[PDB]
Amino acid sequence: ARTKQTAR
Amino acid sequence: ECCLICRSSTAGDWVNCGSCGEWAHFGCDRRPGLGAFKDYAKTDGLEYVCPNCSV
Ligand SMILES: [Zn+2]
Ligand SMILES: [Zn+2]
Repeated sequence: ARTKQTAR
Repeated sequence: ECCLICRSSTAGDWVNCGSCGEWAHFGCDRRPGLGAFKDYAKTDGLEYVCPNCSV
């Protein structure tokens, strides 16, 4: 899948 | 913008639904059998389909 990991 | 399940945009592991194109924290989807974010994040990883789009 299209994914992302965020931290803001 | 935000998680289709919890409606926040807090930090974490995110998957995009391949049906509706909305985003969700992978951790907010508690359906049995989903496995781990890893199996989605890699190339040719599984497709994520959110709870509403699934059936
Ligand atoms: Zn969420
Ligand atoms: Zn969906």
